[PDB]
Amino acid sequence: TQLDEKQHIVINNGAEPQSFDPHKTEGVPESNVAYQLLEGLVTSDSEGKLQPGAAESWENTPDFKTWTFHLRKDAKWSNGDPVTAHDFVFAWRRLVDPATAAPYASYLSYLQVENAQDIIDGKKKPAELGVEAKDDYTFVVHATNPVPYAVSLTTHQSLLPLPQKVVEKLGDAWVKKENYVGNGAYKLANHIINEKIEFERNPLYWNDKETVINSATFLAIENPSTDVARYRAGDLDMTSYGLPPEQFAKLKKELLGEVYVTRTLGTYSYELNNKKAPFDNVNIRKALNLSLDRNVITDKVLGQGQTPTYVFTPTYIEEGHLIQQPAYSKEPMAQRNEEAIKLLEEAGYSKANPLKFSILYNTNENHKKVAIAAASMWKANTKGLIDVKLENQEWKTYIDSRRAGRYDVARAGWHADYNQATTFGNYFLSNSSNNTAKYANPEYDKAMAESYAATDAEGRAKAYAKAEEILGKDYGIVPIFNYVNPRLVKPYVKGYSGKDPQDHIYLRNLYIIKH
Repeated sequence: TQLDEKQHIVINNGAEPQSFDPHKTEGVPESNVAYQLLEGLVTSDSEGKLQPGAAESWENTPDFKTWTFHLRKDAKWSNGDPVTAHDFVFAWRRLVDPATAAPYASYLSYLQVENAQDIIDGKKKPAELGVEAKDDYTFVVHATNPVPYAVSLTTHQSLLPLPQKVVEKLGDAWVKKENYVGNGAYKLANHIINEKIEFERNPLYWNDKETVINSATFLAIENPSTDVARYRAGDLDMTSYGLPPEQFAKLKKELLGEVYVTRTLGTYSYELNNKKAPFDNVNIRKALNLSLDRNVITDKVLGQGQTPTYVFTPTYIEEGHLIQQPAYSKEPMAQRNEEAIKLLEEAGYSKANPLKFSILYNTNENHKKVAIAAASMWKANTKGLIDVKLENQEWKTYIDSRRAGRYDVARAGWHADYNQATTFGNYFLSNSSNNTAKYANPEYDKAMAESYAATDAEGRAKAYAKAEEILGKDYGIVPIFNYVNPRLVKPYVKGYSGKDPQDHIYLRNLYIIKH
């Protein structure tokens, strides 16, 4: 039973992306697009395992501080310019240049690249970053501490190279469909805002000979019910990674074989704005954590396999085993609620004068459902001391508000950028460009800093447990659950495994079968 003649595929990408410039974004819809059009030093297969990308080989010194990548001598951007180490140097410098204002600027600081933090903090020029083109096809990364998991970091959207010649000549107009040049398996055929992105084969991709899918469309359907309806109508082949909890038990039995649920390294949270009154009060942040019943959300609201959590890092992640769930999470709800009430009353709330705020979330009926549940539990568990409004915003507008800090409480999902605990731990550093909570605690920073010169797993895992303990005591955010990624995938679509813990979809890993 063979390959189809056609090889077209339609996939829900869930929202209109903020941008196709991998230095201007931090979201999953954006990265999904970037990963089709560009390819970093290394990439991954259907199960998250690492394989050669722009680098055909690489090595490290025994101290894990020097990483040397050998680029393909004949590889070309999609316009035919050579892909060189200079492109990687150019791009990684741009990531950290403060003038670029990248949300992921801090990513190279996570990798411990020499001078990355100082460049971000404005103390050194971008050109002083500890990466170099030793020649045109040798890119070398120099780190100040050992980073044995460094190769796996290089897969991230923020470390994608850019076509220097083009970006320098065209400025940020480079991102327009008419000018976009890239080195991934696909190239932009069309972009209609709030409707579709169309991809076509990049025949100058080094590995075009292995790409099967010829064209693809990304839809931007925000609501999972609409997603499922289109799928059933046969107008899309894979949903995005949310499904209606109402239809879910049915879909599983009726579309047996088509329902995938990947266990992913992700945490769903309500992020509290730690520098806006009244969430700058730890007592109030503690009350909210105490009075929210996680099992209500994972069991009655969703019921898809999501598991309740009271910490940020998924504990099943590599080197997360020592992370402990906090003690309040084991007390009866009635005792937790009594304590919450006490705290809110001590802070001057009553039924007549309750704690009023809004939950900001991106338009999406599953998030709305969780927001209603949370608002509901918060009013009732505190006997009227909390009163929550809901503020849905479009994806781009929601991302913009979180980043500008124009919010009280915001829905937040963090998905691992690499399968090692620090991809979470690093989020909450005072100076992390990713930290839209504005959580800042010198002792957290110190705990994470001292993980970075531990020379075995155990030592690192202890630091992460301490960091997670400090963030927990500060009640910096409201963690809720660890993700499963429920998706519907047509039976004629192959190459999607359901075993990738970052649940990436690379069009080059798929193919359509006949019969």
